[PDB]
Amino acid sequence: TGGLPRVQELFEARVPRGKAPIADVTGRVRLEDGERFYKITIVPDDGGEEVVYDKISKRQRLRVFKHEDGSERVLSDGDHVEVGQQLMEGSADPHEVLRVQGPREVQIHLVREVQEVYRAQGVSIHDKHIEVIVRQMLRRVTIIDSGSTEFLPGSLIDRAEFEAENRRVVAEGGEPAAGRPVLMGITKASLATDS
Repeated sequence: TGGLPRVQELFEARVPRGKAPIADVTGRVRLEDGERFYKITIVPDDGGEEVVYDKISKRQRLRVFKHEDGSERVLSDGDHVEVGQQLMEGSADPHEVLRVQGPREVQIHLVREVQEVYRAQGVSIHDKHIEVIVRQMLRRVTIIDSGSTEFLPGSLIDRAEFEAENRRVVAEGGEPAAGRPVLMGITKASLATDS
């Protein structure tokens, strides 16, 4: 997509249409071409299990990336890629780059992708205006296990309250609760305020 639908799908943090898979583990790519489905097992460079993306239809071209050769290289069996790299052409999924590459790469991705749409048609907005809105999209934590912290495992709570409770409980009884960062839209974040 492009234009206003692209801006909407970027700000509401939903799964894109033309989703492009990203590399899970840094390694050596083993591109086993199929009939109508590219199959690549990307051999790990440490010894881990083969992460395989399957059922990848032939609806789009491959990714033109740059390697040690210093030239625009198409994805062929023999190349080598690092963590967090699109394999085929399209747009990646923010919820996956989040976990793969930490919280900073998500904000980089979002600001860059929002600015490309506005810069294509020649509109100048400072980056400090999109950072204010991206800052509010990453403010909550999802509990995995609560232990004895008075939390329901699976809810969405603020980072400040989460760390305050985790510091209070360990200082007296002793139990750290679990939580991983999450990304929300602008409609689910507004309906979950404290008023």
